[PDB]
Amino acid sequence: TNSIKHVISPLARQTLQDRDLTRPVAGKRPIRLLPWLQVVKIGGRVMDRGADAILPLVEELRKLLPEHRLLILTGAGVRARHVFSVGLDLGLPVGSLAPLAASEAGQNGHILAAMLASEGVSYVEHPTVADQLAIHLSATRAVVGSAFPPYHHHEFPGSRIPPHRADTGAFLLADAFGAAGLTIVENVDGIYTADPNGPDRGQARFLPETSATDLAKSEGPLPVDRALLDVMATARHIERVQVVNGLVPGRLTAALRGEHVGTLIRTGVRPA
Amino acid sequence: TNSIKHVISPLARQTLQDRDLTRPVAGKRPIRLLPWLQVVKIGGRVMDRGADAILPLVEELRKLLPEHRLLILTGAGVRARHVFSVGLDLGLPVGSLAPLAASEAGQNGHILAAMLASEGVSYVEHPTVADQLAIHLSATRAVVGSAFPPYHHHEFPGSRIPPHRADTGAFLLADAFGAAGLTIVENVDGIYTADPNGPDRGQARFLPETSATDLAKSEGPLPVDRALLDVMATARHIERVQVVNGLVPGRLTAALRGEHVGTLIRTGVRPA
Amino acid sequence: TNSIKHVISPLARQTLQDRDLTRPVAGKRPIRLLPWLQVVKIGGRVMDRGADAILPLVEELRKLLPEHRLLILTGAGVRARHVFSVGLDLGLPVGSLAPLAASEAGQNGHILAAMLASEGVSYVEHPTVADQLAIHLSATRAVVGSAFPPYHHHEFPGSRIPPHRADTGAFLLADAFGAAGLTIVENVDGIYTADPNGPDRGQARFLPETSATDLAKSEGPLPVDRALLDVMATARHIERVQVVNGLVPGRLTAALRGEHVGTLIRTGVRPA
Amino acid sequence: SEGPLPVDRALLDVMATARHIERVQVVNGLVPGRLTAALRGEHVGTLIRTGVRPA
Amino acid sequence: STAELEELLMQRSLTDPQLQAAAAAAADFRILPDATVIKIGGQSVIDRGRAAVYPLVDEIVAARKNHKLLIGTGAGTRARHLYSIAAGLGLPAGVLAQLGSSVADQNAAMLGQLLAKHGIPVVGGAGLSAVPLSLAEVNAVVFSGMPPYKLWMRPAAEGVIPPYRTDAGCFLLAEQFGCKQMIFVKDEDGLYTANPKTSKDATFIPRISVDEMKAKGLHDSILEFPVLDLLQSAQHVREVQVVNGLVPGNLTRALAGEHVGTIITAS
Amino acid sequence: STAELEELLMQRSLTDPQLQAAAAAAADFRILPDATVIKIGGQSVIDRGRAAVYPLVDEIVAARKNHKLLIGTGAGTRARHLYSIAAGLGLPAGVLAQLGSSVADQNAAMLGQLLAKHGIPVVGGAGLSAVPLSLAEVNAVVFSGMPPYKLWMRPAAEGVIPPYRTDAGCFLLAEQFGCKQMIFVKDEDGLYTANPKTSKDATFIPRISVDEMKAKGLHDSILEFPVLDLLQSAQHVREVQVVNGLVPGNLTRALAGEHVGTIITAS
Ligand SMILES: Nc1ncnc2c1ncn2[C@@H]1O[C@H](COP(=O)(O)OP(=O)(O)OP(=O)(O)O)[C@@H](O)[C@H]1O
Ligand SMILES: Nc1ncnc2c1ncn2[C@@H]1O[C@H](COP(=O)(O)OP(=O)(O)OP(=O)(O)O)[C@@H](O)[C@H]1O
Ligand SMILES: Nc1ncnc2c1ncn2[C@@H]1O[C@H](COP(=O)(O)OP(=O)(O)OP(=O)(O)O)[C@@H](O)[C@H]1O
Ligand SMILES: Nc1ncnc2c1ncn2[C@@H]1O[C@H](COP(=O)(O)OP(=O)(O)O)[C@@H](O)[C@H]1O
Ligand SMILES: Nc1ncnc2c1ncn2[C@@H]1O[C@H](COP(=O)(O)OP(=O)(O)O)[C@@H](O)[C@H]1O
Ligand code: MOO
Ligand SMILES: [Mg+2]
Ligand SMILES: [Mg+2]
Ligand SMILES: [Mg+2]
Ligand SMILES: [Mg+2]
Ligand SMILES: [Mg+2]
Ligand SMILES: [Mg+2]
Ligand SMILES: [Mg+2]
Repeated sequence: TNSIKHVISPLARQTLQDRDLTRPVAGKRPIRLLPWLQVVKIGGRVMDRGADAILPLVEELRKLLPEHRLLILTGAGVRARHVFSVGLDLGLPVGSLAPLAASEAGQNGHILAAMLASEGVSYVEHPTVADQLAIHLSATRAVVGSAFPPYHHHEFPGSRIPPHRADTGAFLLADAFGAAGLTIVENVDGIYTADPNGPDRGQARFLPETSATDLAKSEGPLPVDRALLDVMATARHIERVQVVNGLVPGRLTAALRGEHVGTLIRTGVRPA
Repeated sequence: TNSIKHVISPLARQTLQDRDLTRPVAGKRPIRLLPWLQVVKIGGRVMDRGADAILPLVEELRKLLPEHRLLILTGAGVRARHVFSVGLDLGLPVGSLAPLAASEAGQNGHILAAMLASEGVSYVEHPTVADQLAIHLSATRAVVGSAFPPYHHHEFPGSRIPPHRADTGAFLLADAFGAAGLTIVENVDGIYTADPNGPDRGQARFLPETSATDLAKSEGPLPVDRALLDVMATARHIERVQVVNGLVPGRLTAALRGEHVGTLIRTGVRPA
Repeated sequence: TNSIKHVISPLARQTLQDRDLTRPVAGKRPIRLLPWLQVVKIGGRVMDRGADAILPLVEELRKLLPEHRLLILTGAGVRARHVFSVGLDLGLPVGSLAPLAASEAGQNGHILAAMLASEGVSYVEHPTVADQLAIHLSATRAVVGSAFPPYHHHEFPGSRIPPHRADTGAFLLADAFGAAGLTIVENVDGIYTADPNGPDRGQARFLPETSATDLAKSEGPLPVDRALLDVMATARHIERVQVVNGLVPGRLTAALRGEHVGTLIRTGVRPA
Repeated sequence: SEGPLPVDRALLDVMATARHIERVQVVNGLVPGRLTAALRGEHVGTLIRTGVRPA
Repeated sequence: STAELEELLMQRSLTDPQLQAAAAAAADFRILPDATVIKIGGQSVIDRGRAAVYPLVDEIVAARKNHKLLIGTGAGTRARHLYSIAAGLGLPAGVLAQLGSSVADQNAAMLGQLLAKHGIPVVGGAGLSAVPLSLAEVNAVVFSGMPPYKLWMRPAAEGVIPPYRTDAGCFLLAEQFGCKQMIFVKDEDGLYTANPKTSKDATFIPRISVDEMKAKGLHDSILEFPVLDLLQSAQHVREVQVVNGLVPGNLTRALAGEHVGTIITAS
Repeated sequence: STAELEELLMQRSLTDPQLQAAAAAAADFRILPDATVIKIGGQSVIDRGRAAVYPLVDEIVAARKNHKLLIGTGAGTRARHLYSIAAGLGLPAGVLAQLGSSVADQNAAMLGQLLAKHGIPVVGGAGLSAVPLSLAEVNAVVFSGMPPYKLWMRPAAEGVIPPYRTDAGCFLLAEQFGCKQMIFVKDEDGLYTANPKTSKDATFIPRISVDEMKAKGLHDSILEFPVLDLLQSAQHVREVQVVNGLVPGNLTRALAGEHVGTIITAS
């Protein structure tokens, strides 16, 4: 006798690969875990600008604490580009560069959290965010974390640059939590038809509204991860993500109230 | 070889095995660490029933948050029986099976806490429970933890089944804290003279009240760990523990108010 | 090609050892991270006196919880002297004795925190103090930590006794945070001209007011670490630290309100 | 009953029309711990059953 | 040039096609080129208990004399129970992911205790674990095969079942470390035209590519379907073999490069 | 049967005598059958300093060439000071247990530093035990002897002193891993009729069973009394040995199989 010892359950014995056999059990829309949460992603390039950009943003965030329950997630920025330069020079694979770039996002989080410490804000770690965010947002009005996901050496291969970066990790968290929204804070007004700081800037036209699918079919650079558009197609809760200019005071506050001040990205989720 | 270097203390030089030499120093009843705490143990078999049982219990727990300061501890259930079946087939000792079964109690805790995340409830780890429960119950109204104790490979030998399980761990915690009470949430009305779901259920007579010493002299099966009765004999604070049916809405709420809706187990603790 | 791959920054390419090159970037006085914080250091020898000294201190701390935001840090005491006796007998270096002595400071912290658990006070670990003190002091009114710094095997050589002990670690934290003050709770009235419990106790005279510079040029024993005077010379925020007798109820409360009830130590800070 | 009581006689009248509270305990406040016990449902005094029939 | 790559890295978005192409020309370093990642099945092997695990333990102890092994564990029926409870509550894939990781952790602990007397340990090596692999007395480690995505798990197009589980966790380990081989040790001779337990009529498939496998439109598979896409994007592990661990010697022969089961190639 | 055991495990309470009897018939696997657990005394050895620790370190380094050792540390006088302070405050046994663990941690760190240049590590995750024990160059690990019960410590019948301390922590590790022997290395020739330091006419007991030892009604003992009950319920370690570590060669002779000191048998 060498049979499989099974636990009686509606998913027992099956592989979970047959979508016809798993649909009766798990094929439903998930619930919202933290429906009152607002997730704000701060771009690493915004943090790279130093006090000239961080100080006004800290003041805006300070005045937002009595209004929203905030999960603030920081990007990586230029320092991740250098560890890519060294890592690619050493030939390291994409799963090696993913945690190296994530470290710079965490350091940006410690910097931002320190500026808000007097308001009761501190940086929290990924296991704390994944399992104990509820208790931490009951203790204080906002916490800071790294926007990068903990994919590490399990990062997807294909490109030598880690695909699941700050925008993608922040959206995965916001949608899994069923949060009230995700706002991406950029160093530009939003998404353009070309790089507004690149070689073809003269033809860049500002896009006030767009769909993730249309941007996924796009060719050329974007201010957000291309993997963000891919996880937006499988989103379950968040219907829109707005990219706003964090260098203009008040736009983050306006975006958190649903006001159109940047580029609105429509996900694959429709209302009910 | 050369003399012991002692620190002068009332217990210095002692082996601590002589009860006559240790009694003047440590023989007194301990203080209560968290006298306002209410501990609730949710049976693993209750969680095994899925949404049909979890959803009504989550709603009852939601209404209890403004009334009590709750430490919610989850048991293991049927999944620990399977890891026992595989582990015993592999010949693994009891200290190996103890942390494997505890894992299922932890997973039940993550499941229950996720359902209450929107209320500020999160799963907390054993070191957090042992050393930081006070600050966590100051941040939020309730936390969820694993009811199994961290005995691990230091589990007691004798039985091939780990004796210090969810009921025992929850009571050890509640009594060490000096909590206001421990309520055990079961899938049956309480303790019977026989298994009300077993072959002799026709003989099963409900016991509205019993003593831990009378139950320890029994031989038949029980809905609680037999080690629970042992640690009840040496308890210091909790005088009674009620086993109530979590499948009947309102019984947990009633038990937390001292109302007799299940089986009351008298411990060895005493006086007014 | 072997050139250094630089990130363009105000401190790029330079070694950070040229004080003339680093001053235009980092030469300013830092901000205060937690200006509303009050740090209280409890001497290990105070805890060594047991319930006769701890119970009145706990009652005084209990009444201070609604008045201040407290970071309570505990010293090591006599048990560290024993681990020094065994460690030095074994010939262990100073970097090995430092974490061993720090363990006794942590144990004193767990003891004191347990007595205040019913008030919501818990012991928190050094990484928690270093990165998440703000959220924890938003959850509860006070937290307890070890006053020893995590210098570990990187402790400074020179003396066979670890120099960076409880007083030094408490001040390093308090000044780095920019806290409103640091109060050192001793088993004596303050600093004397000689050890008031030593062989020359008949010569000891009370010093109501001292400066860290004059104490550092002193030779002979002090109730505080000599490294405390060194870090006081480079302090950035805290201008004075008071050493008060914790065996006299009310002196800690008075010192936290700026009342002169012990020995004042003027640091190197004169903001001009 | 006729004769004196430690509670208002009107308390018994409003207990007959009670809608929620099923029992009220009278405990000795001069004995420390009895109020704490009564708030936890422990029987340390006199239990008065109201008109609310429990399920 | 590296100068243009470094220039693009500093002046362009990481989404810029110019940057992506320059990074693709970087050197390719294999961290553990001499090691082999094997997955010990959860539901297919470990859930069978002693009759299946004990022979494979003896085979592993003998095989580590000649091959460096990173031994990943599946989860199995206990994860399916957890998935059923959580799915019935409407919990998202990210929550189910952490639940499944615990089951793979349990299996790794049980396998490690049977291998402890042989020096083979259970690892959570954050920076790899070079010492136990390096030593001829050990030459093997046991790890939990679930990916670390946790709440950041990418959901499937439909449903809350995490699409990346212990198949993807072990494969991405082999790909990241540049391992020479990835062997899935389960309970069937290999890939069949259908589930061989539920279709008596299934035919064994000794060799197939990802494109051919997708064209057949399989309702069920011996491997997680997203792994086929990870395989096509992989830089180091361009094929995998699925072998029957219930037949002694299949793992040893597969480690030596023999074709004893189904070989699934990226191209 | 396994079929009987698997049916009982899923349909009955774990307290059911039928389930308990069926589980007792399961096979018995020893995780580290060739290893020996030794306790280096805390108050009896390590608190004595160099004159006691240094010769035992030399003996351990020599003994590990022939014997695989798990070296557990006692706590000692610093724990008694902690217990005194905490007991004076009325803190429960679960709080005292955590305090005592730190002292045994200190002793493990000090002993491990003296053995670091010999390759012997201080281990404390469970996970670091497999590699160094297998390596003949190492063949030993140091661990802290306090049990992990923490606030979940079972209290004694009277008082707040934790009844399971470094004697029980060392013994239960020997029992769990199926080690071949447990040797307590302290500062007396063995068990006596009474505390030999305070009773001058105490008589040395070379051998005794747990039942006869409990029959004596000893006021004091060289081992924690609850360990006698753990010994009687043990599946693998059915006797313990207590030797005088202050006499050179006593530990080596005990490892060679000589009945140096006192042997306490479960039956
Ligand atoms: N289509 C586009 N629309 C707008 N900006 C673009 C576009 N393509 C490229 N960019 C450029 O990308 C820049 C933003 O870079 P990026 O998104 O990498 O930084 P970040 O998001 O702050 O960093 P991180 O992702 O590490 O948080 C803008 O300054 C802009 O010049
Ligand atoms: N004397 C008894 N009285 C009542 N129930 C009994 C008795 N003996 C056996 N049982 C059975 O035990 C069952 C409860 O099982 P058990 O206590 O193992 O689950 P649980 O407590 O939810 O799980 P866990 O201990 O992992 O939290 C009841 O459904 C009942 O059928
Ligand atoms: N110049 C001095 N003035 C006052 N006390 C002194 C002086 N020199 C030595 N002492 C002695 O030092 C004692 C305090 O000891 P110490 O500062 O080491 O303990 P502690 O600060 O409580 O412990 P820890 O530093 O571990 O927190 C006093 O009781 C006093 O006898
Ligand atoms: N087309 C197929 N060819 C072969 N096996 C299949 C196929 N479809 C499903 N299976 C089944 O998938 C099982 C292995 O997957 P799974 O049950 O997830 O085990 P594991 O825990 O090892 O991943 C095999 O037992 C086999 O019966
Ligand atoms: N009946 C007895 N026989 C032998 N030794 C005893 C007895 N009773 C007490 N002891 C004492 O117990 C001591 C060992 O216990 P302890 O001081 O706790 O050491 P450790 O810290 O190593 O456990 C010995 O030094 C011995 O003096
Ligand atoms: O058992 Mo899994 O989670 O499908 O690998
Ligand atoms: Mg599978
Ligand atoms: Mg961007
Ligand atoms: Mg002892
Ligand atoms: Mg039960
Ligand atoms: Mg330098
Ligand atoms: Mg001092
Ligand atoms: Mg009255």
